[PDB]
Amino acid sequence: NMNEPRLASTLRGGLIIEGNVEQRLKPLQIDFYSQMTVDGGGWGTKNYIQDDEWNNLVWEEYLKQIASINIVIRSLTEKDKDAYANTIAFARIWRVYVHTLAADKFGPMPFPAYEIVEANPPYKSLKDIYDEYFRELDAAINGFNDSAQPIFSDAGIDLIYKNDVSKWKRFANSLRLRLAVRLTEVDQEKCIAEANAAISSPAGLISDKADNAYMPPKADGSWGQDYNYTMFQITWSGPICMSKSVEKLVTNIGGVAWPQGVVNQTSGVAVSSVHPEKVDPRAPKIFQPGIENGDWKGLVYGPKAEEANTGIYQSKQCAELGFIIKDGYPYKSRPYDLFLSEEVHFLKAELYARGFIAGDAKSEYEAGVRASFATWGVTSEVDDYLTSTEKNEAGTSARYDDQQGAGNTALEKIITQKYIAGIPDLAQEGWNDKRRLNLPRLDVAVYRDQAVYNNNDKDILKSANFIKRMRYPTKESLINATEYEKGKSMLGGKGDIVSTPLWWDKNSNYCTSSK
Repeated sequence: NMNEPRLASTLRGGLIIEGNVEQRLKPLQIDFYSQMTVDGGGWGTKNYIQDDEWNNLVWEEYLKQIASINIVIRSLTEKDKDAYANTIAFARIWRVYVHTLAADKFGPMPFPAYEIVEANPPYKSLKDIYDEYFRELDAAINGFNDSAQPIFSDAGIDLIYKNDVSKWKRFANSLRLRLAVRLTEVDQEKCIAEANAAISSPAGLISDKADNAYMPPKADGSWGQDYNYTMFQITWSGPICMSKSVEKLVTNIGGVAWPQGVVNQTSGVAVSSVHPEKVDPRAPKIFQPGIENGDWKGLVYGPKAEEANTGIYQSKQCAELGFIIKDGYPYKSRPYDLFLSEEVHFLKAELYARGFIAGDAKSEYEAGVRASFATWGVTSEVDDYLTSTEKNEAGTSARYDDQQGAGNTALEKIITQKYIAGIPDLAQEGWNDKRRLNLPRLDVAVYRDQAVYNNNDKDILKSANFIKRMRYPTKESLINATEYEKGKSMLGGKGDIVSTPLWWDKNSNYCTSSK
């Protein structure tokens, strides 16, 4: 009967924004892997060394949230499937979304079914997991009915769309397009067929800022219930830095000169002479100068833990998060970005540029960049940015027609702009595209787990130099051995380690940067 309070807790719960398990999967893992942000601390995950205690908490939390959504779906379908059709349809969408965050990290894993109560849910291949995604998303879009009860009894309960069914259909369809482009390397036939179904759907996609999916934090004074980057960097005085790789991507590109009055809003220290002459207008709005000396430079990624906060690795002397400060105070109430209209444009832009589907790649590329400059309040700069031939330190320019030079291909432009538009909340999609296309260009970590990596191999064009997955919790090999070995067999290769490429990962390299 009381299924609403259970399904309402899976909204923030499934996304994991409680500042505890969140810290151990977002800033201290997938942020390091995508290099979207770099906490200055001496964490071993920066060197791709797994913390099994963290991975177990992350693994248990996602499956706990999926099981909770399954309790609501199973009880409502049995009680009244026709009357609670809009609640069941939404629950099937959120069940898909939450599981993607788990499956894109660990790979083949359990996907507990809602139809029956599984005593020990079996490990499923990423093929079966992804085939279930599209199947569930398609049925859930057709599941909604205006005659049925609203998603929740109160509109305020739905933190994302406030009971707006049409916006949930757009998000579900945008997720179908996102998971379809994930299969460009492993299965072009399914990638194109699922993307065509997503683009042709009458439900539509996230086509404008009004359709964007956000998750607002509580911001009610409760511990770890804010936009938690504010607690890690400001409250705990731990700089979360811009990476050297991102500095190379945002420098010079767009031709727009460095803006005036750039200061660290925590210490009040103005930007030093250490900053580029020209920079992407979004960069100084995402990252503020170093809290100690005002240097605006990227933190070199992945040195040995004992070298953290020493020499060039001083996080207080590198550019840190700046958008987490609003009106002179910590932006604690900032909603988490789930799916923005920018990504939908770059998803279609990639499919059109690669000749997978017929369409105007340039128009989708520019519409994506313009929506991102609107998101970061720099629309007055987007016209000069898009017409500039100035190349970043990867060799990529913003002008779509200027496809000459190393690192300046059409696909490299799309992924560079898709990556910047996703900083930092879309780190999982940043890590997904880095595994799928080896894009954008990122620096190879100074030190990586020597039991897994050859430190002499720092070729940026080798996708195997970048982490492929997070290891399973080691407790799975002890109390769930039969199913753990099945998951290990599905992974193949060297087994349950960080360097094993996932099903959709063919170690494809589309980076053409010379340096």
